[PDB]
Amino acid sequence: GKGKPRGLNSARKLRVHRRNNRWAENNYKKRLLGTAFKSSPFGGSSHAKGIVLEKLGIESKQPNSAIRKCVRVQLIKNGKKVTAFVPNDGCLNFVDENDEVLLAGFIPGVRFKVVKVSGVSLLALWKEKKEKPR
Amino acid sequence: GTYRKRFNEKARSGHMAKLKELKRIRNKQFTRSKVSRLKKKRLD
Amino acid sequence: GRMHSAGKGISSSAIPYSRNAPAWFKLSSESVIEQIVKYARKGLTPSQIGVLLRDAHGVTQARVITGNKIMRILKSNGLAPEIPEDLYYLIKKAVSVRKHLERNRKDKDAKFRLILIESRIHRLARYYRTVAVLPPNWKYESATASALVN
Amino acid sequence: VQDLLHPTAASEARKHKLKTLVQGPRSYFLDVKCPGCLNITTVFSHAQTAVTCESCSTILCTPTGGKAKLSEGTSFRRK
Amino acid sequence: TRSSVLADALNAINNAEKTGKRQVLIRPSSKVIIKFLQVMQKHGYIGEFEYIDDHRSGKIVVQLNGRLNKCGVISPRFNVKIGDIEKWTANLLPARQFGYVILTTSAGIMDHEEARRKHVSGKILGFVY
RNA sequence: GGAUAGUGGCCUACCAUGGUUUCAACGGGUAACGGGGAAUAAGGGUUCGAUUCCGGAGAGGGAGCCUGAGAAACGGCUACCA
RNA sequence: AACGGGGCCUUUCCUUCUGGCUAACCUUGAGCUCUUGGCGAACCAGGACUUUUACUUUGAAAAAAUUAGAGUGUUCAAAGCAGGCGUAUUGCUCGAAUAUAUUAGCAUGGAAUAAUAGAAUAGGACGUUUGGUUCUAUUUUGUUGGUUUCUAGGACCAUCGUAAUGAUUAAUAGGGACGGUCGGGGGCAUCAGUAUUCAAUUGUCAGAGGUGAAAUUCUUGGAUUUAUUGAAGACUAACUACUGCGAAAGCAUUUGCCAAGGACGUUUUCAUUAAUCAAGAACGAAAGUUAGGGGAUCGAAGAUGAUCAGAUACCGUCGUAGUCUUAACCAUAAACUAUGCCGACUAGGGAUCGGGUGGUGUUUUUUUAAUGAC
RNA sequence: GUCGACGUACUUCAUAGGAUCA
Ligand SMILES: [Mg+2]
Ligand SMILES: [Mg+2]
Ligand SMILES: [Mg+2]
Ligand SMILES: [Mg+2]
Ligand SMILES: [Mg+2]
Ligand SMILES: [Mg+2]
Ligand SMILES: [Mg+2]
Ligand SMILES: [Mg+2]
Ligand SMILES: [Mg+2]
Ligand SMILES: [Mg+2]
Ligand SMILES: [Mg+2]
Ligand SMILES: [Mg+2]
Ligand SMILES: [Mg+2]
Ligand SMILES: [Mg+2]
Ligand SMILES: [Mg+2]
Ligand SMILES: [Mg+2]
Ligand SMILES: [Mg+2]
Ligand SMILES: [Mg+2]
Ligand SMILES: [Mg+2]
Ligand SMILES: [Zn+2]
Repeated sequence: GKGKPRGLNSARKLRVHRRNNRWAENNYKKRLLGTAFKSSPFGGSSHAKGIVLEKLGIESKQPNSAIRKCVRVQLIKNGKKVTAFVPNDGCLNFVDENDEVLLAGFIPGVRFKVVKVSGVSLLALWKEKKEKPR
Repeated sequence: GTYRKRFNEKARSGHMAKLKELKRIRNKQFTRSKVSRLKKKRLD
Repeated sequence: GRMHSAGKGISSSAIPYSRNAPAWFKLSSESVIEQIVKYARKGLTPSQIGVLLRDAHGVTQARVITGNKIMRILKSNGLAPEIPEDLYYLIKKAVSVRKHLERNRKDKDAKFRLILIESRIHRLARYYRTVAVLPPNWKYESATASALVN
Repeated sequence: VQDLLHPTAASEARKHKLKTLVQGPRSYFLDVKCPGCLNITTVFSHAQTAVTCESCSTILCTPTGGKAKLSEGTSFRRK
Repeated sequence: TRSSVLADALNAINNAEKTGKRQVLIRPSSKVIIKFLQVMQKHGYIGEFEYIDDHRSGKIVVQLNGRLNKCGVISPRFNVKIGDIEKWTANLLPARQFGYVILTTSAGIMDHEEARRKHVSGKILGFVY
C-alpha cells in the first residue's frame, strides 16, 4: 500500500483528500484568494502614473552615468516614493519636475523605467516625432 | 453575490430590503472604519 | 494476529484430512447422540461436551461420527443456550472485572482491560444480531449484565 | 534440493503440524487397561481431563502442558 | 488480513523466479489463480503445475522454466471497455507485443489479444510478460 | 373545502409529528446566467465560455394590475424609493 | 491448418392454460411429387407463473454551428457549398457525404468477477390423491330481476403420496472454552534492608568543615570521630544483562488476596464474527494547579561568605515551592527504531527467553525410581 | 510610540570536485 486508498468505491476519499491539500500550494492559494498582486511591483497594474519630484543625477560629472539616468518619482496611487530610469541623459532633458510620468517595470534597486511623459512616449520625443505638451 | 457592495445602494433601497429579510430568515439559527474602532478601544 | 493485542501465535488444532470415522471406532452413530444429550442435560456447554467425548470415549469429532455439529445436536433435542456460549463467557469475564474495579478504583490496568472486553462483546453481539441468533433489541448494558450471566 | 510434491518422510516428520504439505494431527488415541478390572478405555494422547475408568473410578491419566501423563501401573497400547 | 490471494500467488512466483528456484508453492488456491496460471501456461511463461487438495482452500505447486520476466495483478479490477484496452497495454507492457494483459471478461479469463479477437471486454486481472 | 386552466400546503379549518443530514443537510463565499463550445496537453487532467445557436431572467429598485389566446408587459398603467 | 459463431447428446430441456398455423409420422389413392383420413411436434400470439443489481458488448438518443473529414482550379488561399457537360436550336446532370461525443434514461447478447434471496421450531417443493369452508361466474336459463342445481376457476384449511426430503469447508483468518506453565504486568494489605537526618546516653580532647589558598559555619557549655539505642520520611545497591513483562508512559525487597494476559498443547467449540480507522472514549514520564496529610534527603526562588588565581572558573552555607501521599485538574517530551497498522514472500549460522515433542545422554533423588537441574 | 506577536511580500550567506601542466 502506497498510503492512499485504492478501492474501486473510494472516489470520494480521493476527491476530498485532494481538495484539502491543494491549499498547500502558494500558487493555488494566491490564485483563489486573489492575493497574487500583492507581490506585483505596481499592485496588480502593468503601468503606474507618477510625479517627477527631482532628478537626482542631474549634477553628476560623468556623462551618461547610471546615476544620471535616475529620477525620483512619487507614485500617485499610494504616494510612495520610488526611483525610475530614463533611457539616456538626452531623454532626461524632456523630463522635468512636476510632470506626470507613466512607469513600467525594468545601479541595483531601481526597478522602474519611464515610458511616457505628459501623455507622450519618450521614444517618440527622443526620435523627434512629437512635442511634449505642457 | 447576494450581499455584495453595490455602486449606488440608495438607488435600489427596496432591493436591499429584500436582502435583509433573506438574511433574517437564513441566519435565524445563529441569532436564536479601522480608525473609528481603534478610537473606541483607546478611549475605553 | 490477535485482536486487542500484538501477539501472533498460531497454536491451533489440526483437523485430520479424512472426513470418515476412525476404523478403530466401533460405536453406533446413535449412541453418541444420547451421550451428548445426557451431558447437555447435566448442563455442560458444547465445548465441554466435546472435550469429554474426545478424551474418554474416542469420539474424534462429533460431526465426523454423527454428521451434525454438537450445538446442532443439542438444539434439535430442545437443549439451546439462551445466549450463545462464547458470548456468555465474555459477559461473565466482564462481570468479574467490574466486581474487581468497584473495590479497587485505582486499578487503571483493569480499567483498560474492561474496555477491551466490552468492545469485544459489542462486536460479537453485533454479529449475532445480524444473523438473528440474538433478538434485535438486545444490548449489553453494564448495569444488568450480571443478570444475563446469572 | 528437494521435491515439494514428494517430500521425504523424515523431513515432514520434523516440520510443525500445520506446516506440512497437508496439515494433520500429530496426536493419537490409546487403549489403556485399568490395573484392577483389566477393561480397556480409550484415552486421548493429549487429554485435558483426568480420564477415569467408569467401572472402578480410577485415575488413568492426568493432564499436563502437552501429552497427558499416564498413571503408574496402567498398561497401554496405541489404537 | 488476506485481501487478494491472486496477488500473493503472483508475488510468490515472481520471487521464486528471481531466486532461480525451479518450482514454487502457492497457498491458498482458487479458481481465478488456476485460470490465470492456465493462461500463463498456454503462453509458455510457466510449466506444469499441480493442485494439492487438503479439504481447505488448497495448495498449488508450479514448475518454473525461467521464461517469466514479470507477472502482476492490477488491483482494483478496473472496468475496461474495448477502447480502453490499448491504454492498459501501453501502460503495463514494456513494448506492444511483449507480454499480455489478462482480463476477466464475460466469456472467461483471457489475454487481451483473445479479447480483441472475440470482441469482448470486462475487468482487468493483471499482466504477464 | 377554497383558489387555479389544471395536480399540489398553493391557501384555509381540524388533525397527527413528522421531513433533511458525516453518502456533508443547513449556513457562508462566488470577479456564478447554463449549455453547445475555446485553449493547452502525448495521455490523464487544468482553465476559459458577457460575446453569432438553444434555454432562463431583467428593463433604475420593490409592489400591484387593465387588455388580450398569450404579459405580472414596462418604446402599457398605478403607488412608493432615488 | 489457426481463428472465431451456432446447434444437439452426455442425470442438464422453464412450468401451465388458451389460441393461430402446421411440419414430421401413420395411412388410402394417382404419378421423390400430389391425394384421402387420423395424429398433431416445432414455431408464433396472449394470460398466469417470476430474486434482485453491479459489470461489459451491440442498437437507438445525445439540435445546427464548431472539430476531424470526402468532393469542388473561390485566378492561389483563408473560405463557400457550390458546381459540371454540351450549345446553330431546344438543354442535360453530379452533390450538399462520413465519424466523434462523457454521465443518466431506454432496448439487447453475455454469464467470467463482485454482491444479493432462498428449505432449520419446516410456516418447504411437487401431485391426475381425497375431502371440506369461502369468493367469483360465462353459456343453456325466451328476455329482465331474485333463488336454487350442476359445472368451471381463484384462494384457504386439512388429508395421502412422491423425494437421496432440506444445514459447503472448518482459513498456518478471527472469537470462545480447557490443560500445565511463564513474567522486575496491575490494584490492595503485609515484611525486611542498610543508608541519610535528628534525639538520648556514652569515651576522648583541639580542632571539624570547604578551597587553587581562604571566610562565612560548628566548636573546651565538648565540635568532628567512637559505641549502645530510639524516631521520622523517602529508596530498594551489589545480583542487573538492549534479558523479562506491559498498548504506551513505564515496571526490581518478602508473603498473602483480587482480578487480567501473551505464547504453547488440543482429532474441543462458533463459523466470516475480520483489517484500517474521521466522530467519540481510556491511560499518558517529568514539571505544574486546587484541598487535606507528610516534610528525612536533595532542592527552582530568596538570602549570604569570597570575589584572589583559568586544567581544577563557579565554589561554599542557610534553604521557600517542590521532591512523597490522598481526591481531582493539566495532556506536554530527543513520549526515538528521528522508521504507521494488517497480510504474503525472499539466504545461511549459533546464542538467549517461554512452551511442546524425541533420547534407551550426564547428574540428583545417596533405597529404587518418578520428578527437578544439565 | 523608530512597540510585541502573527500574516503577507522580498533581500541575503553558505559551490566547487578530480587530472595534467608551471
Ligand atoms: Mg508489497
Ligand atoms: Mg484458536
Ligand atoms: Mg393551516
Ligand atoms: Mg462561470
Ligand atoms: Mg453575477
Ligand atoms: Mg455564455
Ligand atoms: Mg419580463
Ligand atoms: Mg441604466
Ligand atoms: Mg414591469
Ligand atoms: Mg427604451
Ligand atoms: Mg420590449
Ligand atoms: Mg449510455
Ligand atoms: Mg480454523
Ligand atoms: Mg528475568
Ligand atoms: Mg489464548
Ligand atoms: Mg483523561
Ligand atoms: Mg500541600
Ligand atoms: Mg522513553
Ligand atoms: Mg510485515
Ligand atoms: Zn478397575
